Amino acid sequence: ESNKKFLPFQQFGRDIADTTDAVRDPQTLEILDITPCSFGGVSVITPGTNTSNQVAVLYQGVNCTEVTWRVYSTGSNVFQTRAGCLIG
Amino acid sequence: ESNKKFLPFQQFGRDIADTTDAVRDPQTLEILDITPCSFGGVSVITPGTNTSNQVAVLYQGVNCTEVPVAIHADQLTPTWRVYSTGSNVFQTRAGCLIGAEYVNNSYECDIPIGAGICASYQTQSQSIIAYTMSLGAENSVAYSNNSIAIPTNFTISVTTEILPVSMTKTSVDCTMYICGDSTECSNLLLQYGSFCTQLKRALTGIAVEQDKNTQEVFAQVKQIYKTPPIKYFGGFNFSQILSDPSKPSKRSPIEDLLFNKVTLADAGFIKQYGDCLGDIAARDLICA
Amino acid sequence: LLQYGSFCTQLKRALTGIAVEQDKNTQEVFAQVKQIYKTPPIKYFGGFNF
Amino acid sequence: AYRFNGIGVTQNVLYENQKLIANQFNSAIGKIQDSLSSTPSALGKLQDVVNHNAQALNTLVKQLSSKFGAISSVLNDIFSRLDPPEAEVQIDRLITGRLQSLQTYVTQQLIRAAEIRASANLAATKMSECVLGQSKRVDFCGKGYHLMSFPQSAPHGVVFLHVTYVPAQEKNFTTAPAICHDGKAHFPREGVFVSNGTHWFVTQRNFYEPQIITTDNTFVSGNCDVVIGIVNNTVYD
Amino acid sequence: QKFKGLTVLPPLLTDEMIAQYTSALLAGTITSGWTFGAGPALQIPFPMQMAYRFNGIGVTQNVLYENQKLIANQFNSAIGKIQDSLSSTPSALGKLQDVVNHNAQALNTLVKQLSSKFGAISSVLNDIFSRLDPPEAEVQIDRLITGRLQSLQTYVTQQLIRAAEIRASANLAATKMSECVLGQSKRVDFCGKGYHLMS
Ligand SMILES: *[C@@H]1O[C@H](CO)[C@@H](O[C@@H]2O[C@H](CO)[C@@H](O)[C@H](O)[C@H]2NC(C)=O)[C@H](O)[C@H]1NC(C)=O
Ligand SMILES: *[C@@H]1O[C@H](CO)[C@@H](O[C@@H]2O[C@H](CO)[C@@H](O)[C@H](O)[C@H]2NC(C)=O)[C@H](O)[C@H]1NC(C)=O
Ligand SMILES: *[C@@H]1O[C@H](CO)[C@@H](O)[C@H](O)[C@H]1NC(C)=O
Ligand SMILES: *[C@@H]1O[C@H](CO)[C@@H](O)[C@H](O)[C@H]1NC(C)=O
Ligand SMILES: *[C@@H]1O[C@H](CO)[C@@H](O)[C@H](O)[C@H]1NC(C)=O
Ligand SMILES: *[C@@H]1O[C@H](CO)[C@@H](O)[C@H](O)[C@H]1NC(C)=O
Ligand SMILES: *[C@@H]1O[C@H](CO)[C@@H](O)[C@H](O)[C@H]1NC(C)=O
Ligand SMILES: *[C@@H]1O[C@H](CO)[C@@H](O)[C@H](O)[C@H]1NC(C)=O
Ligand SMILES: *[C@@H]1O[C@H](CO)[C@@H](O)[C@H](O)[C@H]1NC(C)=O
Ligand SMILES: *[C@@H]1O[C@H](CO)[C@@H](O)[C@H](O)[C@H]1NC(C)=O
Ligand SMILES: *[C@@H]1O[C@H](CO)[C@@H](O)[C@H](O)[C@H]1NC(C)=O
Repeated sequence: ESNKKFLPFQQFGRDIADTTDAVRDPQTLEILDITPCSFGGVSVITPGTNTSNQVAVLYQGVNCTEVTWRVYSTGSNVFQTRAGCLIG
Repeated sequence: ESNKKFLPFQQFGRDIADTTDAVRDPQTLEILDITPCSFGGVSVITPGTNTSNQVAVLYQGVNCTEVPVAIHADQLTPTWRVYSTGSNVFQTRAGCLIGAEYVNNSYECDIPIGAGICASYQTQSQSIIAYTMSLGAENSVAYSNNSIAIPTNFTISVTTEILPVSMTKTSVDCTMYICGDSTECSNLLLQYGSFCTQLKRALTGIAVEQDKNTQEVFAQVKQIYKTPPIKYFGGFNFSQILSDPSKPSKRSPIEDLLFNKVTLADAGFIKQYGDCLGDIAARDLICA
Repeated sequence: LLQYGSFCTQLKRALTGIAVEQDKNTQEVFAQVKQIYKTPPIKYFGGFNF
Repeated sequence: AYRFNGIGVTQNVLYENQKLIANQFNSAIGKIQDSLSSTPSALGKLQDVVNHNAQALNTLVKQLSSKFGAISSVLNDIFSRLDPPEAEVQIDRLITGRLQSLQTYVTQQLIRAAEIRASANLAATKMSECVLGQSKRVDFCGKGYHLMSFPQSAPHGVVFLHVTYVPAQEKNFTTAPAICHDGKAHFPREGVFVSNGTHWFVTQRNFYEPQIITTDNTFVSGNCDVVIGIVNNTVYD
Repeated sequence: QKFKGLTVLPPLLTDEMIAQYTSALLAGTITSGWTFGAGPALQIPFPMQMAYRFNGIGVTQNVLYENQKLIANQFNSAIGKIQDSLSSTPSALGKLQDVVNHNAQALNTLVKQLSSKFGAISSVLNDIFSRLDPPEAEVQIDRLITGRLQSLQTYVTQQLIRAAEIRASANLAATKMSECVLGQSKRVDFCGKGYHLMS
């Protein structure tokens, strides 16, 4: 849902990079917003393979209350940092 | 008209950059020149718009009597034609300066202009004055072969020095920056080599180097000494530099003053995505 | 050329930065003191020849 | 007292002017604290450090709206309106332009990082010599004869509070390079022979303190007929 | 060069002003020793200042006070021979000559690069527009524009690197001005080869 005040002759919105931000539904003339769904970096923390094979995963800049391998689930080993959320 | 003598039936003439410079007319066998029409840089000298709206114009490498034919006058707007010859014209080695009045005095340099010439905004009726910068106050100590000078009193002074240490650590994602949501673009980009690996390595090196710089500057000692409970040092107090428990982060008052003075425009580090999407009307640069 | 953006202005900004830096270098090297002393009119210094 | 002994001033000067020195130091500290607030453009270095990154990121974001010679700056429109044979020809231009923009950003960042590293090395050297000891280099660790320094943390940098010693209130005297006594020249161990117009005294270098001439503070080393400008007077025992 | 959009700007400080700065530094040194760099300038005779400097290097005052004439003659001979050596050897100002030559050759290369084709059919935009129509004229125009932009970028990058090097050299020169001229240094081989006296 959007609250932008489109004038009657306008039907599109633009950002600094000239990418579409808001849009108006052709059938029901309401205003909507467009935002990409979430993404972020992933880092792996490990000792040398000469020592062990256990690793930890850090999700950078992600609050892990809403966090192809899904093997590293919670496991009661979820900790919150300022740089992300550590798991493992 | 061209005075370059030419071997006969020889038409063209080139320059250093290998471009046409002299031409021969086909009807009348006369040699001409194709020197470009007059041009040059334009610089605007202004104080802040918070103060006034008066400006001065500098014409680089142009003698002051050739400006009207150089800027193609008598066709521009009358506002632009005012900054033509008009009045109050001074000539420097850098070029012609129009709009400022030369002054025989000498002060410190405020706005550099050219070779020894500066400008400022003076009260004289506020106006713009151009002068010659002053090297400093004239002095002359008296030398003698049987005389010496010896001080009888001292002074304790405290100065300030500021030095940068580190910068901001950033990271970039090629696919998101270049292709965005498309996947065919990513498939095409998979054929351009290891540019992304190179950029990632460079940025990672810079990011590690910043932390190395901070450690080198601050982690000199390794024992955390504690301040004595009572503060008496023979009459000196250091309360302005020691920690204040009430103030945030156990910082000193001077440190708090510095941190309030520097406007850190990047709050960041708040793992903001839910609030990033929620408040669209903010148009936050960090979210963008 | 109008369809290329600030790629034609970044160069101007960098060149201006270098130009200002040159004057900063000269000022730091030579403007150590701001008092213009004058040499004595008589030039006898213990037999030294300046 | 050790630090005054470092720059060539005897301990008695501080041991007799302790209260004055303490008051002067306190006043200077208060004055600089007020001056930092008063002056608006003091921390231009750190402010520029912040502004450079802000401007670079803004320029990189703004560059995404260029066409680089194609028909549009949106990939989806090209994909929807053109067949692959021309879509590739239009798209390679955008890809190349964005790659060029990223390369320029990375190179500029590398150069700025080198500059910042040089500044950080200088700051580390100043922390080592100014704070952990007393420096003898001229104009290093402040303007004047160095006494000490203190570090303070700042955003993206550090601030140093140099404490120096400055002479004042000079006075003219008459000097001579040696003193003849019983046909023997006399040079001062540490000091300079000065006269007040009648009586000759030996005083220290950077603080007027007249002392009587005695064998303790002079050594003979030769004869009076060689030195130029020598003056004959009597030395006590 | 100016016909192609490249200009040279004059420096802010002129040669007369730089000479005035140098003369002020020399006069302050001669008439006051190092006192003018730490506070108000205090007068002192030159033989006494030289005695101060022998005391600094670790030689008693009597040595100068008894070999004044010989030391003065030696200094005069050395300062006289410096000019003859500089005039004779025509390779002394190599660093400054290279500083001039680098800029000259960089500008010459940038100017000469304007005659390249970059794979197009010609290096003349007017000829390209006069002989072709837009649909494939734009290809050649884009080729030429990209090549020239690449040339400008290379020039600017090299200029940035050289500016960094020059800044490092200027910082070293400022340090030498502060320590060798306004005082007497104790570092080895910093001021000169041996026990430093003046500069
Ligand atoms: C050396 O300078 C200090 C600082 O000015 C002098 O101390 C001041 O003396 C005047 C005159 O007696 C007083 O009014 C001030 O209160 C003193 N303190 C300050 C901070 O100004 C001191 O007298 C000077 N010494 C000599 C020998 O003149
Ligand atoms: C340390 O010196 C400073 C210099 O004035 C003192 O700071 C203030 O002193 C006034 C004088 O009474 C007090 O009213 C203030 O409360 C002090 N603090 C501030 C933030 O203004 C300080 O009192 C001195 N310390 C001691 C122990 O005397
Ligand atoms: C569009 O058509 C649908 C049915 O096809 C109808 O339910 C809807 O009300 C129509 N909207 C408008 C604006 O005519
Ligand atoms: C993470 O999300 C939870 C629930 O939305 C919230 O309570 C918590 O404050 C968040 N953590 C942050 C913002 O650091
Ligand atoms: C060119 O032709 C015209 C005829 O239109 C003639 O008048 C003129 O003299 C000719 N110029 C020459 C031959 O140089
Ligand atoms: C006046 O302008 C002419 C035009 O080229 C120039 O040649 C001349 O040197 C200028 N005069 C002065 C004094 O600069
Ligand atoms: C000292 O200075 C005076 C005045 O400048 C000069 O006449 C005299 O020759 C100098 N030397 C001596 C030894 O007096
Ligand atoms: C040294 O000073 C004298 C003045 O007595 C002058 O004649 C002479 O030329 C100077 N030395 C040199 C090498 O010029
Ligand atoms: C020393 O004597 C000179 C003589 O001209 C005088 O100008 C100078 O100020 C005197 N120094 C003083 C009074 O401290
Ligand atoms: C110089 O000092 C002597 C000490 O022997 C004293 O008798 C005389 O009054 C002093 N003169 C002046 C002008 O201070
Ligand atoms: C020093 O003593 C000698 C003889 O011992 C005398 O000739 C000379 O005049 C004395 N010095 C002065 C300045 O009078």
